[PDB]
Amino acid sequence: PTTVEGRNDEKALLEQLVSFLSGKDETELAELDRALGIDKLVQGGGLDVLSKLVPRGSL
Amino acid sequence: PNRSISPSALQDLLRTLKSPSSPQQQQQVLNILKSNPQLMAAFIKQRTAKYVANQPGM
Repeated sequence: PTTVEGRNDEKALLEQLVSFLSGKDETELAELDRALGIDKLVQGGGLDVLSKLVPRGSL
Repeated sequence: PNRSISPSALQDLLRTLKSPSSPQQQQQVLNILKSNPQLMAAFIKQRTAKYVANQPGM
């Protein structure tokens, strides 16, 4: 959940989303991606990322 | 760089992650991230926060 319900603001906004990101809930569904928890993010999107646990399959 | 960021975009960001993360998501993140830079910087930071750690530099 959020952690700025006692402040609220631009920073609080990005802090809310970012906060939720850290605690990726999708992990419950992405039991597979759960590995990294956000491996679904590093997936790529563009045409590369890093090189830690194929977050897509073949990067 | 006068206005912060649309309070409706951030909602799309957090609402985007809700997606599966791969198909639309990719376009969703890039979408908002595009329609919102300040957001991207945040999200991007989060995404890289997974590597930036493993790979120190940026």
